[PDB]
Amino acid sequence: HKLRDQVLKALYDVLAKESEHPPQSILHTAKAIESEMNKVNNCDTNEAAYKARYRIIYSNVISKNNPDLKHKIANGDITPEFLATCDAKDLAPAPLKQKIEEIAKQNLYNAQGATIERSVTDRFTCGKCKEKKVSYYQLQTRSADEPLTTFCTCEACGNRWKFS
Amino acid sequence: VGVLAAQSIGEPATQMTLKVTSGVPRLKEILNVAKNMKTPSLTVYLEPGHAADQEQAKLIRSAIEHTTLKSVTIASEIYYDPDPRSTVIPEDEEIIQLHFSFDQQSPWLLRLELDRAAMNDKDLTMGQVGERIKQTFKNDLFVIWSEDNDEKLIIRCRVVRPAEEDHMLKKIENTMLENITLRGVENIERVVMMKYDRKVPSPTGEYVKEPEWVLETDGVNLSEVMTVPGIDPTRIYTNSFIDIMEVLGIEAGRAALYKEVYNVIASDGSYVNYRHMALLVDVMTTQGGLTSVTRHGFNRSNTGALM
Amino acid sequence: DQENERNISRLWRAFRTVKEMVKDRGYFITQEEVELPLEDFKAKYCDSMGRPQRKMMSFQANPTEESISKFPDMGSLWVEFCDEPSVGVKTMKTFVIHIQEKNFQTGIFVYQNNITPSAMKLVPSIPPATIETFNEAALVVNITHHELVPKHIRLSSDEKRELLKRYRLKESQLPRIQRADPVALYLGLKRGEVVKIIRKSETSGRYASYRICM
Amino acid sequence: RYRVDLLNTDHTLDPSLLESGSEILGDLKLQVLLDEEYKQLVKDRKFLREVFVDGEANWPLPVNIRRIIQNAQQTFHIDHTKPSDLTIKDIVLGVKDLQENLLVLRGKNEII
Amino acid sequence: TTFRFCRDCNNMLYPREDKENNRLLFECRTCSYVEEAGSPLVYRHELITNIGETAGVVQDIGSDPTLPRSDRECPKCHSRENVFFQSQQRRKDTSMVLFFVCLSCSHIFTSDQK
Amino acid sequence: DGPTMREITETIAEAKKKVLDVTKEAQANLLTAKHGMTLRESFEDNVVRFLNEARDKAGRLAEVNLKDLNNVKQMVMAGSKGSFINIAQMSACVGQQSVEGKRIAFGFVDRTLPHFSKDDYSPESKGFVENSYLRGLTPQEFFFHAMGGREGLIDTAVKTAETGYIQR
Ligand SMILES: [Mg+2]
Ligand SMILES: [Zn+2]
Ligand SMILES: [Zn+2]
Ligand SMILES: [Zn+2]
Repeated sequence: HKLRDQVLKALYDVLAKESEHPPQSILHTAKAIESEMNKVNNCDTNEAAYKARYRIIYSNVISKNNPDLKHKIANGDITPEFLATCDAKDLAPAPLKQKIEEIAKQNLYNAQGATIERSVTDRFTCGKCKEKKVSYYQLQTRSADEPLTTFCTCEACGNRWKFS
Repeated sequence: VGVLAAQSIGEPATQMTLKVTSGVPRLKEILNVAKNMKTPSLTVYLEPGHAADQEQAKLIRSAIEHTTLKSVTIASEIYYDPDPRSTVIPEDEEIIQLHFSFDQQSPWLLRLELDRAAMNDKDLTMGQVGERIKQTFKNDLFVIWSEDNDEKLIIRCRVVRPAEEDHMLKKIENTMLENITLRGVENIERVVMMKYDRKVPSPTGEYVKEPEWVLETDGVNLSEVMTVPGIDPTRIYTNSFIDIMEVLGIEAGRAALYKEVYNVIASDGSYVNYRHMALLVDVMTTQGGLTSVTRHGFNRSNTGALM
Repeated sequence: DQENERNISRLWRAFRTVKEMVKDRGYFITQEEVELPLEDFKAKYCDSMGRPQRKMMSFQANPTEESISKFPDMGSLWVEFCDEPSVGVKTMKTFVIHIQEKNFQTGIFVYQNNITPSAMKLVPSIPPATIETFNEAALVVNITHHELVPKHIRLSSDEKRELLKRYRLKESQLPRIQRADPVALYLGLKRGEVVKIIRKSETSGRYASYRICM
Repeated sequence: RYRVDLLNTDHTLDPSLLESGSEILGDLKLQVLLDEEYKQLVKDRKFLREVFVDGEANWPLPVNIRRIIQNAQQTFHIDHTKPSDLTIKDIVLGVKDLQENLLVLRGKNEII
Repeated sequence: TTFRFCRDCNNMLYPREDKENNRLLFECRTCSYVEEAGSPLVYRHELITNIGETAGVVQDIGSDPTLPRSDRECPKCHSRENVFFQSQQRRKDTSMVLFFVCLSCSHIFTSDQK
Repeated sequence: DGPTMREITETIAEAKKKVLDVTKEAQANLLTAKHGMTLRESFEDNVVRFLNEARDKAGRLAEVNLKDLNNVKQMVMAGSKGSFINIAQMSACVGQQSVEGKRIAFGFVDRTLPHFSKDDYSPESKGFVENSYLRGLTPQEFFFHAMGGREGLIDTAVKTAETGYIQR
């Protein structure tokens, strides 16, 4: 019964330490036993993942930012809900939340790569689709006896060609 | 025909250019393998059930790319903490009762701190990596770590054994920084997402340029990359044709090799008939294995002495 | 969840790939059996919550009527999945004795991880029975379903003799294929066998080709 | 483009294109021949869409068809009015005639 | 993080731990002088840095003629003369932030506004 | 035509103005820092794209102004030799000469050539070529032109021996 006494004593400590005092100490130990008996409903002290969810909820309570989690957990937000929530990112607090979504937006942008854009004109005509959406580009390859190549590519379909 | 094919493929190599290796040295490396690459790029298509899901694409890139501790390590400091069950550092004191709700250890604290952004960009929380560094030894390292939600993510570890601390702890620090894998598969590096399109048959019976999302990389492996979920195993493709040979088969190898040489010589100065290039590719592959045309490669064969 | 689920999924896909291998080698399996649902396999072959019991779902199989029509000699085949991470010499010894007692000629073995060479030395024992080993991660993906590999098909020795007397070759100038090729271990062929190969050509679409196992 | 239905309504030919085309409207045998070559063509379309995933039209190939029938037109001086003396039977047999008469490999056995 | 030296003899001090009183005592390996440590910090690797764009300033940077001149002012002395020049660090990822040094206020200031 | 010449001039001038605006935005440190590459690389990509758009817009304007009795226009749309790029190159502007994509590197300390003031990325500084052939050059543009030509000559004179070996 080591875990079912230790977590009950933990909730005794983290509910007596609140500025929200326990004169309804019987209500608060009812809340604690409800919390622990839904907490075991994932594991029943038979799975290694028991302590992880306990650490999540425990240090979310003892976080401060925020202390208002104590008030909302004593005035509502019932404990069998908060095994099945797994809302650790979602709670305590919302400024850290909006920080995380800015971080996720920044990472999703920065993981995108190179997108060289291939400026087009209507001067030539494609071979496949025969459209004047030529993604043209110009450069020199051969020896000194000639100018540039007149490289060609169509951007409407993907057709590369060359002009003589 | 082979002589005419040879002269035809030989003519446009004089009109060449010199990112990604192209031109003459790339052609020479491809034609003259050289179990060495210089460009370990491999192309990956997603599962077609995920068309344009960017969160799915970054979940996949996080699943595939290897990282280390040094990918997320910034602050790596060392401390002398005399009390084993009370911190001298005033910030880490609540984590003592977080992990405290097995004594014969040195009073020397190693301490690591990471980035929040460089932690959850790859979508890992600190609890399982503290679990990971716990389980990789479990015998010598008493390992303490915080919550995710703290302002500064911290690791507290000590050496446990029932003078001579600094250099041992420094070497163990260097070892855990240099060796411990986190997720992904090693010899694969940074990965980026292009918004490619693909000509796709229309449901009404036509063709349409439809977008899709792809994966490119700077590292090579084949034996693990089709294993991970959410991936098309079929349409994977790599420039590194020797690995395609080894994993798939020699017919797929000569197909991939012909595709690679066609891309390289069709980058400019295109084109030639397919039959010359196909003849070359298949005569270079028709011995049950790859064979570069060297002084040693094709020549050490049951071939006549005067050629 | 952690990697338990992807371990289950990898075992499911490996089971899939082995089933189509036994099918296209020419042994009578219902084609519907390979699209068995992942959750159905999970409910079918896990003990209590997350542990698959790899010793028991190993199964026997028989040649098709068309397989007997082409070739006169295939006995029944038998597959296995051990639970041991490396493979013990006594465990595989009991395996090969069971194969000999049940009178089978094709050894189909799957190892979790590496096997000692002291098991590998008595692998080519009891001829004419033949023994083969695969990795799950080597068979997580059905190699033929990759679009780059062409179709493969087996031959009779009669058809090989017909091919040689038609094209007037003698056995050696024909192009080879390595025994250690992945498609070679997929088809399980040995030396002296000829493989016809059809690939989607770009000037005639369908195109004959031939390989000899060496 | 290709659907012809000799007894149905919408894809029916105009009988001003053939003198022996008005009376054959509804014949079963000619309809069967047209339907089986139509099925041949649609299975060919499926085969080509399989063997090229993209859908490229222009391809390298032997002898041109467009210019050779163009000079056939401008040498034998076709007009714009006369229905041809052709029959559907003649066309559908002669295409298979030329089809077998293309001969690249002389030989007799099954493999050849 | 600095490397103290024994005041009796200018030699590199090493950390060594008290056996029972549990304090870091920087004892000299040359002589017998010993000193307690202010902090439990000993070693520090610092695998990531971003530093070096600024320094190398002499009191007469503007005495050299080759630096360009502009008309943005110093935001302490309001004099319109200045000397501007880019970063003194050169990595392949250093920024196009600029450094503006004046002669009147003799002060360094930048043009970033994030 | 002279009005078309001054249209070329103001087109290059507004290109320089937008380049100066982008450099000022960089120098005040607020930029996109485009995905994939580095901040400097995005800056280089921007200035290269702006100057190439300036060059070929100038060439398009010159070619569409050019007359129908122009004999070298008759030559080029007649085929054989020269091109639109040849005519534009000789008649309106050159564009920034370069070696291996990057423009002309910081050879000396802090600057390109010792003849400008320190720490500049202006189109004069790195040496985007302003003028056409016909009005002449400045010596800096002459030098950069010699740089790009010499690069072409050395790559040809090595690649001929390498391609001969691989062909044999
Ligand atoms: Mg010989
Ligand atoms: Zn096109
Ligand atoms: Zn001393
Ligand atoms: Zn001032």
